[PDB]
Amino acid sequence: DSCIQFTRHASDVLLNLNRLRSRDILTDVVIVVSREQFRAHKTVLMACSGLFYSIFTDQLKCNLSVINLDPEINPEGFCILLDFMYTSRLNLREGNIMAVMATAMYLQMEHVVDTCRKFIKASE
Amino acid sequence: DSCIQFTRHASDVLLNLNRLRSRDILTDVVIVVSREQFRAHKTVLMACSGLFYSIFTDQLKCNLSVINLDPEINPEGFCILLDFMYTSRLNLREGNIMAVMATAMYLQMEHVVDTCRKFIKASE
Amino acid sequence: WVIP
Amino acid sequence: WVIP
Ligand SMILES: O=C1Cc2cc(Nc3ncnc(Cl)c3Cl)ccc2N1
Ligand SMILES: O=C1Cc2cc(Nc3ncnc(Cl)c3Cl)ccc2N1
Ligand SMILES: [Cl-]
Ligand SMILES: [Cl-]
Repeated sequence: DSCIQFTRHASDVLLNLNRLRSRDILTDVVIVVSREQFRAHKTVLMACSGLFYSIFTDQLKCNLSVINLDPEINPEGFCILLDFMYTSRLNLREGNIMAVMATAMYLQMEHVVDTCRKFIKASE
Repeated sequence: DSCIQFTRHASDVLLNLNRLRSRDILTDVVIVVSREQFRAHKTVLMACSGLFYSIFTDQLKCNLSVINLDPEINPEGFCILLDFMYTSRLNLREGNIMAVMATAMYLQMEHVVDTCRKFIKASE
Repeated sequence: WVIP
Repeated sequence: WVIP
């Protein structure tokens, strides 16, 4: 085509989706990770995660307002990944890298899994 | 903070939101522009437009499944802007620039309004 | 704005 | 990935 492109558009959209999440606007699901609860937009979760994409395209699960994750999933690891989904920024640290990588593997977030593997390999 | 950032994350999210729109997945509103109907995600519309942000933060309008735009709004102009919201690409042409600018003014999409003004000024 |  |  002969379209023009606004470079900062995708980043501006994601910033506004994060502002709606912070103010709890039009969030349509609560993700339960052991004792912890996280409110989010189903569309953003599907856009970032192979696991959520599979869950919310399922004819019965698409209508659930609550999703319970596997008990082995660490709430902090999930929180860090949820923040990444809405911001592009990953808070990866020596003390959380194992939980972040295991959670990214479960959630099917291949680019996160890749950077965790590289950061671990460098420390060995 | 000490976060790492994935450069292509925002663009990848927007690409997946557009794929869900094309397949009509989790769309929660229909925008009526005269005889034409456009299905979309309320969150993406709010993230891109000052007008939709005001409409869907309203305690009564937030629950409507149908929104009717002003009869002066051109459906093609709306279609071009909706495509821009989901892609960052604006199909601006000599034959549509007036309709695109009027629609962007109504929708409160200031960056689109700005490029339309500059393209018009250059043709004068 | 750019030419993509 | 980059240092933002
Ligand atoms: O590592 C990842 C990140 C990811 C996201 C999604 N999301 C989507 N993919 C295709 N079309 C659509 Cl419509 C969506 Cl929402 C699927 C798989 C994976 N894997
Ligand atoms: O030209 C534009 C584009 C635009 C988008 C929005 N959106 C939001 N702004 C602030 N927080 C939130 Cl939560 C959203 Cl969704 C509001 C005004 C405008 N004006
Ligand atoms: Cl990822
Ligand atoms: Cl804009």
